[PDB]
Amino acid sequence: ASMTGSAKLISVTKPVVEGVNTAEELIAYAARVSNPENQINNKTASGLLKYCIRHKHWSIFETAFMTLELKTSRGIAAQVLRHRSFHFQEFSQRYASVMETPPPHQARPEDDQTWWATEQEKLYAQSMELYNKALEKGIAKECARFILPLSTPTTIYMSGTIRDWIHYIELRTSNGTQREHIDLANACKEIFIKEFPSIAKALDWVH
Amino acid sequence: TGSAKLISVTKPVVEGVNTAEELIAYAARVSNPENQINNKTASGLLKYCIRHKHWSIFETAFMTLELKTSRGIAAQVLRHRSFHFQEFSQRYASVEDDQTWWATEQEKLYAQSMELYNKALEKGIAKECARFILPLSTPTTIYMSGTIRDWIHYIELRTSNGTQREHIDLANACKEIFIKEFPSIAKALDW
Amino acid sequence: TGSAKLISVTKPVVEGVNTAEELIAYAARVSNPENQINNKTASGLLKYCIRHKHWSIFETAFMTLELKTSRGIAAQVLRHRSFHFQEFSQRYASVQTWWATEQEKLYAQSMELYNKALEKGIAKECARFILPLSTPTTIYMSGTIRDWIHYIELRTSNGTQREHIDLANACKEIFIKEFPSIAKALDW
Amino acid sequence: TGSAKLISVTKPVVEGVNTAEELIAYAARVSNPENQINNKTASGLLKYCIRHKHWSIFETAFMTLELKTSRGIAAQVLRHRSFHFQEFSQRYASVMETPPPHQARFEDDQTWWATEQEKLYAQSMELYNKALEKGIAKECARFILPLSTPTTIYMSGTIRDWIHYIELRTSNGTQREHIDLANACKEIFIKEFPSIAKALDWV
Ligand SMILES: Cc1cc2nc3c(=O)[nH]c(=O)nc-3n(C[C@H](O)[C@H](O)[C@H](O)COP(=O)(O)OP(=O)(O)OC[C@H]3O[C@@H](n4cnc5c(N)ncnc54)[C@H](O)[C@@H]3O)c2cc1C
Ligand SMILES: Cc1cc2nc3c(=O)[nH]c(=O)nc-3n(C[C@H](O)[C@H](O)[C@H](O)COP(=O)(O)OP(=O)(O)OC[C@H]3O[C@@H](n4cnc5c(N)ncnc54)[C@H](O)[C@@H]3O)c2cc1C
Ligand SMILES: Cc1cc2nc3c(=O)[nH]c(=O)nc-3n(C[C@H](O)[C@H](O)[C@H](O)COP(=O)(O)OP(=O)(O)OC[C@H]3O[C@@H](n4cnc5c(N)ncnc54)[C@H](O)[C@@H]3O)c2cc1C
Ligand SMILES: Cc1cc2nc3c(=O)[nH]c(=O)nc-3n(C[C@H](O)[C@H](O)[C@H](O)COP(=O)(O)OP(=O)(O)OC[C@H]3O[C@@H](n4cnc5c(N)ncnc54)[C@H](O)[C@@H]3O)c2cc1C
Ligand SMILES: COc1ccc(CC2=C(O)C(=O)c3ccccc3C2=O)cc1
Ligand SMILES: COc1ccc(CC2=C(O)C(=O)c3ccccc3C2=O)cc1
Ligand SMILES: COc1ccc(CC2=C(O)C(=O)c3ccccc3C2=O)cc1
Ligand SMILES: COc1ccc(CC2=C(O)C(=O)c3ccccc3C2=O)cc1
Repeated sequence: ASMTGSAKLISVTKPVVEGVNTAEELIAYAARVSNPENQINNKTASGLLKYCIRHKHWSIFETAFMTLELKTSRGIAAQVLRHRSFHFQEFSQRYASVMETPPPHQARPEDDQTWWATEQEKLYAQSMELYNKALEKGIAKECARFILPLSTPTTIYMSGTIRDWIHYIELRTSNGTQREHIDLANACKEIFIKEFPSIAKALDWVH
Repeated sequence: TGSAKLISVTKPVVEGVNTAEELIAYAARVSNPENQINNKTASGLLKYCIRHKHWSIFETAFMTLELKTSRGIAAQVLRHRSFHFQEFSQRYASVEDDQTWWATEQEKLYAQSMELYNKALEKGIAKECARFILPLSTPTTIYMSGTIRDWIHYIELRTSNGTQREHIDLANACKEIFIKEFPSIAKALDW
Repeated sequence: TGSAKLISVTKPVVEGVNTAEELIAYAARVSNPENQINNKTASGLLKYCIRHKHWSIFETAFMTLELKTSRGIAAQVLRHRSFHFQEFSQRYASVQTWWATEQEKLYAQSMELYNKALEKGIAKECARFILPLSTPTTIYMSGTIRDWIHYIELRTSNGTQREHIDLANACKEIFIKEFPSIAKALDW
Repeated sequence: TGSAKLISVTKPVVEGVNTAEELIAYAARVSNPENQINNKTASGLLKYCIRHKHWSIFETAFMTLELKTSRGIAAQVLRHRSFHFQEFSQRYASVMETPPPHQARFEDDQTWWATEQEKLYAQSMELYNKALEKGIAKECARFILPLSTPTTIYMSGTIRDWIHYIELRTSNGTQREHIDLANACKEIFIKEFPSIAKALDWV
């Protein structure tokens, strides 16, 4: 299997409160402090948080925030951007040029797929050739980028609260979503499981 | 060239108040009845509410505009996270002398990708997979939906100097619609 | 008892599209031309879009409602941050049997002190500080149809405070009148 | 009349990047590698980005603050819709702290107001306490509680959002108890973000 989606942790929330060391301990803390005269406080870390998700007490999961660096394609980025709750950071359209050569994209026919690879590579090299030819002649990076295909490799910072991350990963890992995006979301999920064990457990998410 | 068409706007049902703008003025008056600012003109009130950052009255009205642009300018557009967008389905929908050189070489490249794009479709390749070869300049049409507060700030940002020319043109075509539906706010902002 | 009144809704300007629900239905069909699901009822198509989390169509429409509630219920209401709200200026605008009895006795005394403070020329923003959570409040609640679906679904479900249930139910009725096909796709 | 206390702030993992502010300055530099502006100080780069509306690098950092205020002010604060909030349960929490008297604006008239506030406030407390004793639900018992009732809230938001909240709420005209609260936030903000404070001229 091809890996057409990568993610890396950039930052995550860190509590300054005594005894509470991680963002997930803060989500746990937020829940028990706000609702002290509740029997549900006595439950396990995962169990408490599961109850909150089940009951829609979302705000505790918004006391935490995580930035992940995503490596994907412009055509996929197009979908990612539509997740309005998140905040993003991308390369300057004027002070940054495309380094990586666009890779061939798989289709949804053994000699039909091979053709699609060869033909893409052909067109990509042609766009890349003309991209640098335009740069050499003085054309601004913002004008030159218009010839770059949708397969253009891209790195973006995707920043959002934990609640938002829960729903983005739930959606983008569900049956039917584009593969170059399920790869991305699963790459995100791996980082999430790590940082949030008790949430991963309450949502039933395995490595 | 980049263009915009009005698709929908807020229309109040409170008797006497007909347009979305009238409602914004109404909302600023009814919430502040003992305020001397209610005496002034429609534009006077709103210019005042804008200066003092009373944004909520501008949040009682919403507007959808259809933008005809390119994927590269839309790369910017989609970044104004306060707006709601509606684009076509990825799966169910199909598409001096150096300056002369840049155009000829663009058309040549663009004809090739479009050919291969069509070649891929006839072969049975899914549209979402076929899109991947299309340049950042593939023409796009999107619905941009947001509150009047949001539009004021998008237009103010995207029409300022430094903005990519092709986005300025888009923003200016949004400004013309905004000036038509909200003339008292255009007068208030000096547009 | 909490009530709601429709202030304003989205109205399309495009030919063949007259109501805000038609614009949603329009957007949901124009999205998928090659799609076969495009040949379902107005409500069937929308039921599919809700199911498949194709929310953006429900964000082409926007609605305002005037809520007649209390400050104690507004403390829940104001927490639905996807909504925009408009309230009377804090500066330029002025306001079982044992429980009901002792409550009136306190509330009436609260007004004597409130009215005296304004008679004395105290600023309204200051005179609000003596006011109880029970104090009535008329607010404007504006949000996209997506945000309205989720607020009503949450605030009508068992467990929420009755006073908030009444408020949300009063919002549900307006929604049902403006969006029958969405109300039907949601089984309301 | 209102205090703030830091609860949590974003913590980067990138090498050479140790703080939320350092990450903001980093996000701006990695983003535009072929730009001269990057060779200014952390404060300079950030002043440039603020002035030119490059807001997204300010949306890579997040802060949570516990605010100690009145229900009357909380009501204003809750309107800052880009922020996320965490409050005590309306059901499983009880108001211990007796509401204090608020200062009126337009000594003997001021005294009248404080005395009358203390009277009405205590009266509401005894009735609150008795309704609880009499088995009335904590959510139904809070309706007799006044707008002066002390409240502790978690206010969580991106650094961009905090810049504008501090600026608006410390600006001329703002209600006094709100300025004080906005100032107690300004104090924490400056400590965590000195080069942003420097670019905005906050000290
Ligand atoms: C000169 C420039 C350089 C940029 N460089 C980069 C880059 O290198 N990399 C990158 O990834 N991105 C870059 N961006 C994009 C940028 O940081 C934003 O992400 C983009 O401009 C979207 O803005 P926004 O979040 O303000 O969205 P909007 O949706 O327009 O604003 C969000 C909210 O903020 C409010 N708001 C905005 N201004 C005001 C105001 N004055 N008063 C009150 N409310 C206001 C709006 O009304 C709205 O509710 C750049 C933008 C510009 C203009
Ligand atoms: C199958 C599918 C088909 C699509 N087809 C089209 C098309 O043809 N054209 C088009 O323009 N777009 C399409 N889209 C994009 C879609 O309309 C959304 O706009 C995009 O998915 C962003 O989702 P969102 O706005 O919920 O984003 P997010 O930012 O992920 O979510 C917004 C907010 O909602 C909250 N939230 C989301 N889900 C939940 C939940 N279950 N419970 C509690 N809170 C929640 C989040 O926490 C967040 O604050 C499609 C999407 C899907 C999944
Ligand atoms: C039982 C209960 C107990 C609570 N206890 C506390 C407490 O002790 N302390 C406290 O501070 N707060 C509490 N809250 C409040 C809660 O944490 C939220 O702050 C509040 O209800 C507002 O929710 P929201 O952010 O989902 O707002 P909204 O404005 O309704 O949501 C923001 C966005 O999420 C999207 N969304 C939501 N649900 C869905 C969905 N199902 N599918 C797709 N999109 C969706 C919306 O459409 C909207 O765009 C409680 C809430 C409940 C229901
Ligand atoms: C003088 C005054 C009078 C008011 N009167 C009333 C009244 O009579 N009735 C009533 O109901 N409400 C009133 N309000 C409240 C008001 O209209 C807003 O609802 C409240 O101030 C919250 O602001 P916000 O939506 O900007 O929220 P925020 O969460 O602070 O802002 C939302 C977004 O806008 C962005 N933003 C804001 N300013 C800028 C900027 N300069 N540049 C870039 N981004 C920016 C933020 O960064 C954030 O992402 C008043 C407020 C003031 C200050
Ligand atoms: C003169 O042409 C220009 C001028 C400035 C920019 C600045 C800029 C934006 O405004 C923007 O939204 C953006 C969105 C996503 C990545 C980068 C940028 C980005 O770098 C892009 C083209
Ligand atoms: C087979 O792979 C697929 C499957 C579903 C889709 C559906 C879809 C999304 O999910 C999406 O976010 C999106 C975002 C913006 C425009 C269109 C779409 C869009 O059409 C796209 C490719
Ligand atoms: C039985 O009536 C109830 C039922 C549930 C609640 C739960 C709850 C909300 O729903 C809510 O928005 C809220 C908003 C701000 C603080 C606390 C709460 C909060 O605690 C409060 C009273
Ligand atoms: C000096 O006292 C003041 C001065 C001005 C205001 C203005 C103001 C806000 O700023 C605010 O969020 C607000 C929220 C809800 C209703 C009214 C207001 C409102 O009127 C409030 C108190």
